[PDB]
Amino acid sequence: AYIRYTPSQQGVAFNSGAKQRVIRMVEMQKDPMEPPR
Amino acid sequence: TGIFMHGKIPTLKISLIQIFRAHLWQKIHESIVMDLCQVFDQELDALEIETVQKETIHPRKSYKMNSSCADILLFASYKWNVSRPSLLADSKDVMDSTTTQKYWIDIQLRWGDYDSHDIERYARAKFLDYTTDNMSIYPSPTGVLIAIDLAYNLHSAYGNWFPGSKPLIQQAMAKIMKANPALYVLRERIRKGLQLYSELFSNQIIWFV
Amino acid sequence: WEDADFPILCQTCLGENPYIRMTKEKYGKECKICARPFTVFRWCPGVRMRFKKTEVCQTCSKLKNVCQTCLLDLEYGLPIQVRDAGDMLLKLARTTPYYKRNRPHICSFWVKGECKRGEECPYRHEKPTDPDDPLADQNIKDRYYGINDPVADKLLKRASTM
Amino acid sequence: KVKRSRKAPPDGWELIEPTLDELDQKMREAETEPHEGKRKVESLWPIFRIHHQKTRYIFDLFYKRKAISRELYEYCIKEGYADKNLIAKWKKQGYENLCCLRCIQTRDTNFGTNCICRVPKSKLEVGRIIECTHCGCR
Amino acid sequence: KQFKDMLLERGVSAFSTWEKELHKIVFDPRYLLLNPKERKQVFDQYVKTRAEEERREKKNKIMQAKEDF
Amino acid sequence: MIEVVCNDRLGKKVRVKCNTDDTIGDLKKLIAAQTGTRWNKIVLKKWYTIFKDHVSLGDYEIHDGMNLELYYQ
Amino acid sequence: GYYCNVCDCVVKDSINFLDHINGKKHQRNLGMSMRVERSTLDQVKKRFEVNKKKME
Amino acid sequence: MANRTVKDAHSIHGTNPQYLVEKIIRTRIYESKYWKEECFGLTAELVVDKAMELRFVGGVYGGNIKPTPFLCLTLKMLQIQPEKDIIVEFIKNEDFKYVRMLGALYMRLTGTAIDCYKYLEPLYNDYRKIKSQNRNGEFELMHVDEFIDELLHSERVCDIILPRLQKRYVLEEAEQ
Amino acid sequence: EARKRELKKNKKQRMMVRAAVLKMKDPKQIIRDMEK
Amino acid sequence: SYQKLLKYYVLNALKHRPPKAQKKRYLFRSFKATKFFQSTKLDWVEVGLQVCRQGYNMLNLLIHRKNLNYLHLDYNFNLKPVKTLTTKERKKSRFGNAFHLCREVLRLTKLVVDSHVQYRLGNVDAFQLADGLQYIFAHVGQLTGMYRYKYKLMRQIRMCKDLKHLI
Amino acid sequence: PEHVRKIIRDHGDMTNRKFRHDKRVYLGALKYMPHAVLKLLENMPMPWEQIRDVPVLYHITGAISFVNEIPWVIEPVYISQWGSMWIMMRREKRDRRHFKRMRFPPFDDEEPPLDYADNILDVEPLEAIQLELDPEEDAPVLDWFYDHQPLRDSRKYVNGS
Amino acid sequence: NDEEEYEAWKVRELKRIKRDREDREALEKEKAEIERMRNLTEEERRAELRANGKVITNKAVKGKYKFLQKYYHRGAFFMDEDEEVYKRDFSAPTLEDHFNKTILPKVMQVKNFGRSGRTKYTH
RNA sequence: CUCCGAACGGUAAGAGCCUAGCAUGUAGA
Repeated sequence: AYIRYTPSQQGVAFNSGAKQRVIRMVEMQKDPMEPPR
Repeated sequence: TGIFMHGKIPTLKISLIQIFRAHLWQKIHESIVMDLCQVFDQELDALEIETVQKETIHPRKSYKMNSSCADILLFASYKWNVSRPSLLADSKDVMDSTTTQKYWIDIQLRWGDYDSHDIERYARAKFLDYTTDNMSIYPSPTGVLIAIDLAYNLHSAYGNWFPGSKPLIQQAMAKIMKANPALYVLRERIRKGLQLYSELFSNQIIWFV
Repeated sequence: WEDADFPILCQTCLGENPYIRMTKEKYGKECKICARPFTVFRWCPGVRMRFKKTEVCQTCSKLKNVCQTCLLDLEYGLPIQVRDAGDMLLKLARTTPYYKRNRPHICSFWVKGECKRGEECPYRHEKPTDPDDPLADQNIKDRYYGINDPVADKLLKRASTM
Repeated sequence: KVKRSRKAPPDGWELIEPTLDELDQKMREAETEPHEGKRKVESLWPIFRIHHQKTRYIFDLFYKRKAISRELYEYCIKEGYADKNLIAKWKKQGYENLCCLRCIQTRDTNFGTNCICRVPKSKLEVGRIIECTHCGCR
Repeated sequence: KQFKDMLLERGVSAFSTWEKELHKIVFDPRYLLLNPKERKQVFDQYVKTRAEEERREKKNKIMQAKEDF
Repeated sequence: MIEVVCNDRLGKKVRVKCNTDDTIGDLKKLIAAQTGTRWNKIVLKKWYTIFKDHVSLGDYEIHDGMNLELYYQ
Repeated sequence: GYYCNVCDCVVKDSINFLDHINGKKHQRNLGMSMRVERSTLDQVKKRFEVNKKKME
Repeated sequence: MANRTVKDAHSIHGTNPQYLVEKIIRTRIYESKYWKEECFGLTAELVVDKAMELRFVGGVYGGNIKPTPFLCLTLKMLQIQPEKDIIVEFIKNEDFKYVRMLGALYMRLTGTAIDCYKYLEPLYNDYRKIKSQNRNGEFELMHVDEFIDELLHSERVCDIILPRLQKRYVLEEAEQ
Repeated sequence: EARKRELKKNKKQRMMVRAAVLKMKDPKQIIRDMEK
Repeated sequence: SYQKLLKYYVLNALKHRPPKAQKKRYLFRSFKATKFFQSTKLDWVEVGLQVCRQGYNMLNLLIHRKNLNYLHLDYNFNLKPVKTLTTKERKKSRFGNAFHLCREVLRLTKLVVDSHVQYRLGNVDAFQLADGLQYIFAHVGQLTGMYRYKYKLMRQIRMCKDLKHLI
Repeated sequence: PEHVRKIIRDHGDMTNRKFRHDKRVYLGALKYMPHAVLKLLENMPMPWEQIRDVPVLYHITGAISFVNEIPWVIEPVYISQWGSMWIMMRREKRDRRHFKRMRFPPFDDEEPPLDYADNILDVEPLEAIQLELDPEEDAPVLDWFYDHQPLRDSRKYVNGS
Repeated sequence: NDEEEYEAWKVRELKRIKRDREDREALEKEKAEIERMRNLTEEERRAELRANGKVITNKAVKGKYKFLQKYYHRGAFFMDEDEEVYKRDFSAPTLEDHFNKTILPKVMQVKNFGRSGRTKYTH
């Protein structure tokens, strides 16, 4: 006014060794010159 | 026709649009143009005239006030000596000017106010403006900007004068501001809205079928 | 109006790399098919991939059983039209999902003729596939709904020829 | 880029005068160049390069070649000819030669604040393709 | 040389224009001895030279009379 | 001596004190000297009634308080 | 007043009609006339030929 | 359509490709009689034909801002954005006068100050007459020197505002 | 004071009624159908 | 004038309570920490012309987005019309609230910057420069269009009037 | 250093030079936090030392160049400077008869004043109103009286940078 | 009249060439005039020499506002031109200052329902 | 005896014809 996620969907041979697929999650910088989009 | 005003003033706005029911200033422009045409057709050869050449003006040429077209285009006879641009009330006219062969007349109506009494001033102003204005259809350089103030019943004119017509146009405007039909209709509509109740001629051998 | 924690993603949309790097953005980009603010996060599916993002929002995709950025499926891998009209899907699907989706689309400067970036084009230097087949012409909203797919009829007639 | 310093130049400025003005002419030419052809930021690639070479000269005169005096290794930085923080970044043993920020990891700046040639030459330019977004230094 | 000579014999002015002096020379046989490009070159050289010798001959007369005095 | 109001609905409401028998050229000169502008760009209208720079002021029948729509050329 | 047979429309003011055929989407549909600048030699032929036609 | 030049134009650094003239004056240039004709397209060649047939050199005339065909043609060539070679060809033409006048005016509006002196300086020798339209409509015959002098030294020699050329002393001290 | 607002509302209602009357019997609605 | 100055001084003397609060809130210090800000060293006249051009381009793009092709800001921050539109356009240009005041402020700023640009570009360059700044603050009293958006400005302009006769 | 001069080379275009993608923040954050008219209204270049430097923080898309530099003039030196200036101004007003300082509105309708003066700037008359002090009584304030920051490289009289 | 055109082409070339050199030396002449005024201010005469005119572009020949005639501001935008339209002595009643504003009962500043201000310079 | 103000309360509504500066950058085969 990191994350570890087991892909329980498809893991057989996608991504050879589709073991648990860890990732990195950052946030993107918001410039303070942008009106309401 | 109720050309303009200042402020909103809805009451006077309805009063003025009621005072002009139909296309009334178009009617007045037509009536006065034909009056001038008849005054010219009375004494045509006496003024070295060629023919009444009332030019096709726009249908709203009387309501538009930005431009100024020629109401009538008098063709003079030959080598017609024009006088200097002056007023209608002045008698000391200067006949030392050019000699044109076309002579334009443009009748203008000015619904004046208290700060617009002087029709001679507005007349000469519009004359000089239309003359210097390089934007208007304007055949002849010498002519007259005879103006009429319908809000005070005034008449004026300022322009290049004919030799031996200044009193002619004077008498014609005196006889047109009085006893004019559309002018009488204006006066009657105004008396009615204001609530202050106080071919005919032959000599032409004409027929109708 | 719609925040979350982790995206409901595919297995091919994530990429052929066990460790990728996401970038959450609280309230970005306005969901494609319902017009609602949601949480856009992109990543790189692999080396020389397309830097894939997130289109279709959490409730948009969760309700209709579909992934947040390709609108195919989390369970099978078929479109949302074949998996509705049509079981047959299990022999129709595929394992080892081709990474021909995660690749850069065609450099238009090359199609015109002067791709100035040379060998350094981060886009892709192939010939623009001819326009004529309706697999040049699908969109998002007609895809996401069952109505009018260019793909789903062409794969649904693969289901009765042979 | 010399305008004034309200004093005479130091003792041996006459020797650095032509070489400095050559780079200054290059800078003035690249600063008034057309945008046509620069894709999004290509117009900003060579300017940093012009900022590189300039310092790469004066530093060699500063205390590498030991040819500039004590004045002509601080006065040039006091006025606008080089970059003090940039040279101090070159003083370290890790960052020998690299542009400002085009390839480095997440620094104080969310995009990068460390370097542009900071890609590791073992696996830099992943696979074969080398490029940078600020300086374009492979 | 003949064209240069006719320019003088026909009294072509060094303080006027080609188009404006042409009526002086066109009837003259020597006019036929050059093409347009050659006519322009000889003319331009005659004008430049006659104007320069005239201005210089006047500036000299005054300077010589001053110096003698 | 007359007080005229060169006005507009765009944050330009100027009041120029000009002579009685003066022209419109000097009036434009005053209006340009006062607000922000040069002399040859100003245009004083009143509902498409363009005032020209050769007729006089009292001849067009302007008086104390008359407001005129300013427009730049 | 003015009449456009391509669009079969009646153009009133002379200026209103002047601003149709120059910009008409239907008339533009009869061919894209985006004028590209000719070569530097092309602008020389028009200057030369007119010097020999108008004057000469 | 009078928005873009053709499809892409090297934007003059001053204001914009088409906006080197004031917004009011260009907006007036569009709606005009002379614009209604010849707006169908004029890329490189017909411009020469339209230029040699207009023996006026002026800007605005009349109370209502009326652009001369000189001014409207300057704007038309400005929208066309010809290459520098064509402009040097117009600047080198001595037979047709007002064509050279337009070439000089355009090279002044769009061009480098170094190039301005390099191409406009040798136009400071012609002692011939040139007709121009005053603001009141009345014409006047002046000298070409007056034009190029007001163009190179004075500001707004016509209705257009000039893009602030340096004083010549700075360039004489720094360059040729 | 409020009489001006009342008269303005009455005039707006009358203008809306006149517009609806001219549109219901419009040349593009009535006379266009009369010619069909 | 002296009476008005003493009045402002005393009325400031009363409304002087010890300020101690806000926990040291700072601006343009976190902006430099993000990737949406970069520090450099550029001459003051350059920064002034840069700010003036930036403000003009910001207002011009506001007017562009707002679908008003019949208005022009004129580069002296004086909003000028084009064709005298009066059908429904004049009702779509009655800003009067903030556009007016931002226009006045940027006009004052660009005017000071132009007065200083003429110096470096060959103005009088003598005490004339300070005389220019003096009469510029005088005109900000009168010539600027500050009065409309806020009338309390006249108070300080009265100070700027009274302060004049102090010097 | 010169990143700003090239970042200004796009004042508005048709998606040609950072027009569309950088449009909204070149408008939004531009209008939201103007805040630089204040800084320019707080960083006068001090005509007695008119060589002002003004370090500036700018937006990468070229929205605004904010001047983070706050001025820190020294009180008695400040007052003595403006007093010597007062004397010089009285002198120039008393000596000069004809006074050309009516230089009002510059540019006038769409001459952007930025052309080869926010640049290399071959002209630099930084000798405006500097009083010629005799080194017989103004000796100790002879070299640090017309430098805009007469403390920087002192380390004895200036507390710090 | 080609002989006359080339004669005037030098008449204009001489003036235009004279303006260039006259502009260069003016910077030294202005500095030299300050140097001449410097020695003139130094040891010319102690209140015994002016050599001046006190020249001003536009002389504001003011008068005396009657009782509450408005403070008319001429507008300081164009004064270097020295146009004669400015020299008119703006000390006249514009619209309502024609009255005496003393026979009135107590006072009348503005009867427009907006009298925010309160001042007359009595103190 | 020099203190000088701006916006709204304002421009009837209308059917036939016509012209245009601006905006997306993607999913997928």
